[PDB]
Amino acid sequence: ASVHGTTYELLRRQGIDTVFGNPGSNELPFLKDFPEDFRYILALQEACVVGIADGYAQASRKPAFINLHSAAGTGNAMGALSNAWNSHSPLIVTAGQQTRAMIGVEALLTNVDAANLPRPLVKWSYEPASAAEVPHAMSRAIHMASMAPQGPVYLSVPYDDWDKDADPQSHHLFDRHVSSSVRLNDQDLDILVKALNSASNPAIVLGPDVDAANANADCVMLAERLKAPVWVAPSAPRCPFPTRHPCFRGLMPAGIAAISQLLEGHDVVLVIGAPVFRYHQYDPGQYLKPGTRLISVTCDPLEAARAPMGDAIVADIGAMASALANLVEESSRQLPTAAPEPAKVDQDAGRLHPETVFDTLNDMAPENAIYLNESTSTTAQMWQRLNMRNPGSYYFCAAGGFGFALPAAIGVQLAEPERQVIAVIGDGSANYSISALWTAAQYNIPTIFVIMNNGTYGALRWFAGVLEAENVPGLDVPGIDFRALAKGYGVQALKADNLEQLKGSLQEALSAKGPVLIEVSTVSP
Amino acid sequence: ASVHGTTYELLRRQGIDTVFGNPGSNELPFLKDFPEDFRYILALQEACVVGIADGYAQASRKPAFINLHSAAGTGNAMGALSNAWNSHSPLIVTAGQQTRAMIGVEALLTNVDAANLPRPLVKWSYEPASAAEVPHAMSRAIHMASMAPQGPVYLSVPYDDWDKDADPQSHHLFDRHVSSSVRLNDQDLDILVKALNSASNPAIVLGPDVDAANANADCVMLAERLKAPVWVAPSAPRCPFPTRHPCFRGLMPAGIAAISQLLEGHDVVLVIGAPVFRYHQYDPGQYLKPGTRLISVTCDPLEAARAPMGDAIVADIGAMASALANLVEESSRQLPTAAPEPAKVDQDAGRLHPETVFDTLNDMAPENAIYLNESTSTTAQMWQRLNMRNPGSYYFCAAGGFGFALPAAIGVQLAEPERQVIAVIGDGSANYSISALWTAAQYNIPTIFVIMNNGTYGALRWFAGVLEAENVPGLDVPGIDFRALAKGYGVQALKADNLEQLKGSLQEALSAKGPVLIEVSTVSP
Amino acid sequence: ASVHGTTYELLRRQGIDTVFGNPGSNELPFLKDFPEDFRYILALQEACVVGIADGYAQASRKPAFINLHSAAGTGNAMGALSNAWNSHSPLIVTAGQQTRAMIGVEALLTNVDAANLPRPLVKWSYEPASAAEVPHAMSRAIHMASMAPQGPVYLSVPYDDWDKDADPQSHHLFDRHVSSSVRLNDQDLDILVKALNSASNPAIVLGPDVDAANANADCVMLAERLKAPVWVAPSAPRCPFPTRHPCFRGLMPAGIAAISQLLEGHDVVLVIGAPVFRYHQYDPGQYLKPGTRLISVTCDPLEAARAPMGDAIVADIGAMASALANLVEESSRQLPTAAPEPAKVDQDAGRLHPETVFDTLNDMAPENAIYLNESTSTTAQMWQRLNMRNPGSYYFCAAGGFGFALPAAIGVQLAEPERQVIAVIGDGSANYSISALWTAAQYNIPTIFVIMNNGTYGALRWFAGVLEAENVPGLDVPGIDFRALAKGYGVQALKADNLEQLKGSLQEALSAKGPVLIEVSTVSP
Ligand SMILES: Cc1ncc(Cn2c(C)c(CCOP(=O)(O)OP(=O)(O)O)sc2=O)c(N)n1
Ligand SMILES: Cc1ncc(Cn2c(C)c(CCOP(=O)(O)OP(=O)(O)O)sc2=O)c(N)n1
Ligand SMILES: Cc1ncc(Cn2c(C)c(CCOP(=O)(O)OP(=O)(O)O)sc2=O)c(N)n1
Ligand SMILES: [Ca+2]
Ligand SMILES: [Ca+2]
Ligand SMILES: [Ca+2]
Ligand SMILES: [Ca+2]
Ligand SMILES: [Ca+2]
Ligand SMILES: [Ca+2]
Ligand code: NA
Ligand code: NA
Repeated sequence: ASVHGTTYELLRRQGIDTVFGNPGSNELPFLKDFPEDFRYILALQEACVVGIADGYAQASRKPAFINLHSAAGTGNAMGALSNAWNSHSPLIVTAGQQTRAMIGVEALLTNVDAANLPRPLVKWSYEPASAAEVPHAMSRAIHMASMAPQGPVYLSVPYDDWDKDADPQSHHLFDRHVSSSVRLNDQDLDILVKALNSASNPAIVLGPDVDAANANADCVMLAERLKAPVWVAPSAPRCPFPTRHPCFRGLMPAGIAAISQLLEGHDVVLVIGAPVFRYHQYDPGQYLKPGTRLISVTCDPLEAARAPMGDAIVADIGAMASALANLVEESSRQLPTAAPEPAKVDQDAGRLHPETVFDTLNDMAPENAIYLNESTSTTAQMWQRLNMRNPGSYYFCAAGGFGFALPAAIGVQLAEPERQVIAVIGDGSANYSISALWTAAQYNIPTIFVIMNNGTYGALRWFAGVLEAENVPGLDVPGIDFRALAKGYGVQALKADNLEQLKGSLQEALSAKGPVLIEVSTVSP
Repeated sequence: ASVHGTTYELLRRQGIDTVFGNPGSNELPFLKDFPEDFRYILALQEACVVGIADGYAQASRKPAFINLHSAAGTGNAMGALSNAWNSHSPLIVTAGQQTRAMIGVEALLTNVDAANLPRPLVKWSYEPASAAEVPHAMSRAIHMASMAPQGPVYLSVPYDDWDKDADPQSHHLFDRHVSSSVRLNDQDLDILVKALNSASNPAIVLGPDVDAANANADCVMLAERLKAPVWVAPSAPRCPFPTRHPCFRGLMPAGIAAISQLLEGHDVVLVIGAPVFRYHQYDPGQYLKPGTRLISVTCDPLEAARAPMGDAIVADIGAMASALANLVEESSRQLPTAAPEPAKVDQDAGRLHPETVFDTLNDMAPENAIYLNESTSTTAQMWQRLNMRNPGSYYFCAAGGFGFALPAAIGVQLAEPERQVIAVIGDGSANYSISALWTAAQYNIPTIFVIMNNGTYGALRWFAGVLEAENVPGLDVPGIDFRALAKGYGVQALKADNLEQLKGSLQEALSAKGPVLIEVSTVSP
Repeated sequence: ASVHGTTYELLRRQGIDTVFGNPGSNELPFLKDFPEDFRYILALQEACVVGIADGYAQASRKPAFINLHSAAGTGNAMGALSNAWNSHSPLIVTAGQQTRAMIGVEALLTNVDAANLPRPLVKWSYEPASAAEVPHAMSRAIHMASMAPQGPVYLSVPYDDWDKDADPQSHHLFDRHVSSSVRLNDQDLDILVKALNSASNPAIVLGPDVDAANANADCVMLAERLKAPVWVAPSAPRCPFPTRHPCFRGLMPAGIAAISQLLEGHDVVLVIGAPVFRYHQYDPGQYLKPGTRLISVTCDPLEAARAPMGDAIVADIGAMASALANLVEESSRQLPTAAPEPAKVDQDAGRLHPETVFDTLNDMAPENAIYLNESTSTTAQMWQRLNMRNPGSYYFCAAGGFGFALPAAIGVQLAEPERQVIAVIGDGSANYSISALWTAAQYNIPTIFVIMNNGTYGALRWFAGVLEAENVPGLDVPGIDFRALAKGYGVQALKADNLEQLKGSLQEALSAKGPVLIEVSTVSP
């Protein structure tokens, strides 16, 4: 067998059947004779390729396979990899290298010192020392991406390797099973359970690795047993809990003092599947108030090490959530009361308040919709106003890097063809990965894109207000016609300048048979 | 003084007056109180920011200053940095970091292990250990970018540093002059000169560092004195010689065997300002044929080290070209004869041959036009058909990474407001950095963008033919309306489906007062 | 030809004829069939291997070739590489890697991520992608080490590569000449010369790259023409000037304020071949006083970039010193007066003051002796008391890393067989690389080792005094019998407990036919 044939066999035997890519010449020897049972999903720029693959991996809860062109293609994807690192996304990033015979001279398209390029944003990065090593290196990539804590990995392959003879002993790679589905030992788990059972006023905080593990339902049972309020850890990349369940208390503010004040009076705070904590703003004060202790369950040693407070347990989130939910006592405390409905904000016949937009989306979207957020000045309102009952219903760029939601929404929609995906993206954010729209058109992936257009980088104008910072340049983005951009890439486009038009546009979009972009005129901050 | 005030003083004292950026919160403390004497040029995605700055630096022959947002913003620019590395572009890339007090916890927007992120594509990469060090670190960045061999550098700055007190001793940084304008010692230079004077059939090969040094005219005098043919080194990022001068012989093929065959019978080949050589295709054979020896003058130790043949001298290209041109004897050999005019290719009233496009551009454009190339299936024809008399008239992505020409053409046009810039970009390539169009519209930078639209990644379809590679996915890019994309970003748009329409569109574009995009329907390969 | 044969041919054609090594199994395929015209110099630990090679390279002014065993052997040498980086030592460090077929599985002795191991202490670090690339990679290593600024480089070679067929085109590597012997262009050089000619009270500061370039005599002529005092830049790794010449003013103190005070009243300070400056102690104040400006000539862009003050010129030190010395006017100012003789310190019949030791060495050693210093509490006295008339007469660990002088003194003695080498090493320092003594014995390299034994880490006890730091552990090193260690490794050993015994021991040592160690009982601080 060739390296080519052996590698595609390994991929299929490990469950991979789709290549997300933007091709180049170093990749043609890999892509030729592309197997009939594989899909190729083309995107026009590599941030888009990786964002699509990332949404696909996160929603499918399985690794996604990417093929990029040498250093420049890898480099174009490096912002996308920063988000994938923070979301623990299992991405296998392959890039084509020059033929081994011209690497030395640094021919055009040589990826110099290739493994260092995507560092520090990958779990593992490698270029094999010979063609026959390529299948083994691919095996390592697959498992490194897939083992907890999941994350992106990088493999560079000289283009001449694919046609070489494979090692016959590579067949031992095909069916390897590797598990990190582990939980705390019985003795220590019993100690934890008894601490939870004994708490007088426990609280639970959940992060994105709960949703990645599909541990959401177990966390609902855990919260119901403990009679405990549930918050989402700050800067949330995913939604780990039904947002209308009576225990739900919303998104935590991303500040040190704000969080300790919120947790005051809770004697034990159990954090599951989150860093402790992904703060953002400067908000100095106590990490925890006297009387509160914290216990973190994380899949990631790096999270456990850097927490400034609390105990930690490094284990699989699915296995730990299941065990805890089934072992704790049913507390005789009263179940927490559901949060009240959000108020309706006054809305005239002009530009839309974001609150109006989210209320209308919640009114009209299916109960199994999936939302993406890249409209950060409106995040709080979004979290208050969308009833997200099911797992896998929310994605936000985990490293704060824009250009995620537009392509990721296409990958999520590909992963979940029966769940309507609705990406809510600011006018500023929409530009970073605008060319991803073309992939939705070409493959008829029916994502809905809602562009919140207020002409400015509103979150930055707001932060400049906070700093009392005058004379900051570069905060306004006038003069973008998003309907024309959508037309450019073959996506049906609608505009909503008022509420009547928003309702009508959403009705059409929800009925449409392909992707749709709606440009919404929103109020300026 | 504050670190902020001291740093802007250093920048202005070192000749920097423009910031190319896409802002974020870690950057607001740097950007506030933005000085009245500085410009800020906003672009909507960081590959665009860096491409604009790169074109500006290359055309201006001076460093350009960039400000990006943390890891994700840096990462989005990493493909652009791969080109900047290969073109020796003097780019000072700054990125904002989290406040020092939350770096440890890895708050959102912390750039983890920041200096390793842009490696291996930068000459120097650093994060200072204290606020008061920032001006000194900035000084190091400026000089590292600017010293030969020029190249991109990276500086990460925690946002809390800017308001801190500066060291009063930082004033010694402001007026430092650093020179690398050096040439070979007299004794060895005399040996070189006598070898050139004694050659029976010398040839000259020029690379991009000639154009960067504005050594073009000196190289013309050198070639005239030696009576020597002049070629451009392969994979050319710049044009180092007048393309209708009698000594000019064109772009070298990017192959080992092809180059040695071309140089056969030349006893001494003098290469100036190029790697030896930036080959591309696989074309094995002799590096040089018997009877040819090679001497390379390069500004870059890395180029001198990796050449597989020849002697080398590591020195400034401007200083060496001037010295050689003024020291060599006037040979009594006959001056080389100019290459013949290109033939006119037959053209019907339908889709345009690329040869027709280039001939029409050459017929209509001003003699001081500046061209950019990101239409690689047509590169040979472009080099044959455009008379480029002046320095700074041609740019092509130096690492082969697409997404360069569209933004770079805007930066070049900003650098050279009296020279009409015309970017010739394939339909595939146009997408990578499409959002850069917005910057041309907003600042009214009157670049002309000629989109060569044949619906496919033509160079890859061609290479797949060469490999006899069947069943390669992802090679076609149908369904993009470039006029609508231009309208999306506020740029006047025209279409040319035939020659009559091409002439009319170019006439309008050349008369226009702002940027113009022309979508040309070109023949499919 | 094989890769083995081609590589040894390249080495010999490039002037390399000696391998400094400590062997292992990954190296046996390289070392077998060792060529008859090469020497192998064995040392027992890799810090010793590299230190010997470093002294050899520095004294010979040419690259030295090293062969180490995989990661552990490389790692053992990493402190030695820190000194080599700071001294600009041209060292070609090769390390054997596992066979390509087991690199993937990470067999024992695989050097994982090999090129990153010696970073950041090497100029270039690489592992080739195929066996046939090895000669080209070796060529790159040779030139990268040898081009200005010189420094250590690293090449990892899988052991199976050596027996493979070489590329016949590798012959073009054998005779490549690469020059960085460059100086400032005429116009700017004339500006510099006129600034020196116009100075009212110039000063000159010289660093180690002067001695590396053998620019010492040119700097003497320059100083005589300018009538200028000459100092050695702080933390000096080499001696760049005759220490009894009338212009000589000694070693600068390694402090910011101390240096600006020393330079006060000098209008132009010309620094040649040094960083600006290798300060050490904390001594805050002005970098320069009003009225002093600084001009630096350096071979190293990194030095030019980081200087906190002054102009800089990046060029070859040999070429620049020669040009300046021959172009400046003869000033009509009076030549500086020689420094006075050092005083004799009172010495009783007991333990030796260091001043007594240095005076006795100066009284007894040949005029062409070469000294090494790893007795840092006595550095000032050493520099005052040894008349060093000739180039190449002094070495001190350039990064402050102990374990340099003992092995380096053996390499220097190998490089300079007719110049008696005398290493003056503290009792603490002597231990770091003690096993290097064996190489002197085995190869009968007749270095003299003078161990200054006061039982303590005296410089640290002193610095703890400065900090008023109480209760510092680990500062005393009692209970070492250096005569027994010398006997252990086959080196003749003598003891000197008083001056009579010091004179007698030096008389014997200077007459001896092999290496000699003298343990001197020195006064405790
Ligand atoms: C890749 C990238 N570049 C820049 C930013 C910085 N950034 C930017 C540019 C913001 C403004 C986004 O504007 P928008 O129109 O998308 O949304 P709002 O108006 O709701 O802020 S908020 C913020 O952090 C970023 N997060 N990611
Ligand atoms: C960033 C990036 N990604 C992918 C490629 C690979 N690439 C691609 C995608 C080519 C096709 C370009 O198509 P085009 O329409 O711009 O021009 P042609 O039709 O003339 O080939 S040629 C080539 O090397 C690249 N060079 N740079
Ligand atoms: C490799 C290494 N480790 C530790 C040190 C630290 N060090 C040490 C250990 C000193 C004491 C040296 O003692 P000595 O006996 O050699 O000389 P003195 O008594 O003259 O200080 S001074 C100093 O910087 C060092 N420079 N290099
Ligand atoms: Ca409602
Ligand atoms: Ca906005
Ligand atoms: Ca014509
Ligand atoms: Ca095309
Ligand atoms: Ca004396
Ligand atoms: Ca001591
Ligand atoms: Na990197
Ligand atoms: Na290292």
